[PDB]
Amino acid sequence: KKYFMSSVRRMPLNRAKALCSELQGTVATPRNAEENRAIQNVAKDVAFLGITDQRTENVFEDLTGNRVRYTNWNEGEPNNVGSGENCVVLLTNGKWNDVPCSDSFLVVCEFS
Amino acid sequence: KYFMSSVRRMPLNRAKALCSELQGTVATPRNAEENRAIQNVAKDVAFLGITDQRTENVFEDLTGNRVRYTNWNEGEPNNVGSGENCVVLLTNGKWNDVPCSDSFLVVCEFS
Ligand SMILES: OC[C@H]1O[C@@H](O)[C@H](O)[C@@H](O)[C@H]1O
Ligand SMILES: OC[C@H]1O[C@@H](O)[C@H](O)[C@@H](O)[C@H]1O
Ligand SMILES: [Ca+2]
Ligand SMILES: [Ca+2]
Ligand SMILES: [Ca+2]
Ligand SMILES: [Ca+2]
Ligand SMILES: [Cl-]
Repeated sequence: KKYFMSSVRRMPLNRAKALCSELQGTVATPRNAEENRAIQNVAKDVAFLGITDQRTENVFEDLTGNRVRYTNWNEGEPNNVGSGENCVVLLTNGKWNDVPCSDSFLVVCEFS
Repeated sequence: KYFMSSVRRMPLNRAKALCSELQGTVATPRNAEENRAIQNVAKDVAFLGITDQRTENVFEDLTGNRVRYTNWNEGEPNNVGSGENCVVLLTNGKWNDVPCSDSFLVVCEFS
C-alpha cells in the first residue's frame, strides 16, 4: 500500500521533491478520496502535493509528467493568480489550491 | 514499522535530521527479522539508530533505551582509533561500531 509522511519544515516545491527523493519516495499524489483523506490525516497544515501544470497551463500532471484524473479543488480553484500558480497544496479542509511553486509549505511524501 | 534508505551518505547528525524531518527515526532493529528488512532496503553500509555516546560500551537507541538484540560482526564492537560511538549495518547484515563523524547511508524507520 502507499504510506504517507509529513515534513516538519516548510519549503518550496523543488526542495520538497528533493526531500522525498532522498528517501526514494515522491511528493504525495492522491489518486482518489481515500488517499486524499489519508494525506489529510498526516498533514497538520497546508502541504504540497506532487501535481503541477508547469508544462501546459490548466493541464495538471503528477511530478512524472503523467496527467492526473482525480482532483479535489477548493471552490474557485484553480485560479492561477498573479504571475502564476503552477503547484498544488492540500488545504486543511482537504480541498486543493493552486499556488506558486516558489512559495513554502509543508510537504507530504509518499512511499510504497 | 516501515524502513526507507537514503541514496546519499552523511554523518550521523545529518542522518538523524533527515529521518526526523519526516517524523521518523534512524532504524533500530529489535530482532533478526527487522535486521534483515533493514539490510535489504540498504544497498550499502548504513547507520542504525544506536550509539554508546552517553556511556562507553553501553549501546542504546536514539531515545536512550538500552538495546537488547545485537548483531555485532566478529571483533566488534571495538571502539578503535580515538573512538567509535555510532553503529552501521554492514552488507552482510552484521554490525560495526564507527565514528559518528564518518559518512554512510541512512535507513529511517517509521510506524
Ligand atoms: O495569496 C492568497 C491567495 O492564494 C491563491 O492561491 C488563492 O487562490 C486565493 O484565494 C488566495 O488565497
Ligand atoms: O577504519 C577501519 C576499521 O573500522 C573499524 O570500525 C573496524 O572495527 C575495523 O575492523 C576496521 O574495519
Ligand atoms: Ca497554473
Ligand atoms: Ca489559487
Ligand atoms: Ca564507543
Ligand atoms: Ca569498529
Ligand atoms: Cl564516535
